[PDB]
Amino acid sequence: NLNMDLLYMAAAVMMGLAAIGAAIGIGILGGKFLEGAARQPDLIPLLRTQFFIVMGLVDAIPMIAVGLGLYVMFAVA
Amino acid sequence: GNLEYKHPYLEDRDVKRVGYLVVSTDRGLAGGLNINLFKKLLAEMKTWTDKGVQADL
Repeated sequence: NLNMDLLYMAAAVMMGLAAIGAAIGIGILGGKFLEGAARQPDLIPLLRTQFFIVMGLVDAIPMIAVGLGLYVMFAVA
Repeated sequence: GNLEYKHPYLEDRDVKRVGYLVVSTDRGLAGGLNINLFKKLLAEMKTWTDKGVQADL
């Protein structure tokens, strides 16, 4: 019927936007991480620790949105 | 330090000719000061030019 026409667009928009956000944010962060490392090797591990701290806050809302995208595409669609 | 940059002044290169900045008094009566220095110099400028290198003063 007409439901299945919309549901997958209503999912794909969510997931494409989450992808844009996650990738752009993680790259903006990872660039500052890397060029910082290249200054001072043997500061690499501490910076990587802190990078993994900060990455966990970036992937929060995008991953909520991906979870709901998968909900719609399979709990509904 | 924790990293490095590389200026010419920091890294050796093969010595083809050498420079000297020579410090000397302006006044006499200093005793043997100037000539001990100048002979010590001349000995080593000789030692260097025994290896074909020139000197610049």
